[PDB]
Amino acid sequence: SEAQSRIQDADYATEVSNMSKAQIIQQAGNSVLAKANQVPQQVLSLLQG
Amino acid sequence: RFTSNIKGLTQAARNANDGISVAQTTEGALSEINNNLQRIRELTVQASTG
Repeated sequence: SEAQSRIQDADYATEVSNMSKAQIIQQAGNSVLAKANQVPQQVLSLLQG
Repeated sequence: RFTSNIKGLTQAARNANDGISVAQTTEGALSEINNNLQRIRELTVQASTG
């Protein structure tokens, strides 16, 4: 049982860190995606109409 | 190169843990065999009296 547990039973300490990293990447990616989508209308600003 | 290295060391650590587990199983088996042999020696010491 000890031996099998050493293969299964994911280490939660690393799992929580990976989960927090994934959440941070998701939030940053969404924010930068919105900011990138806020770029194009400079062409409308150029066109002055 | 660093990614390859870190992955290799992680897999090596898991392999070492597996080896520790197999050694533990063997040690338990040998320990109880030792208990049986000690009991046999007990019996032998008992049986020497005339």
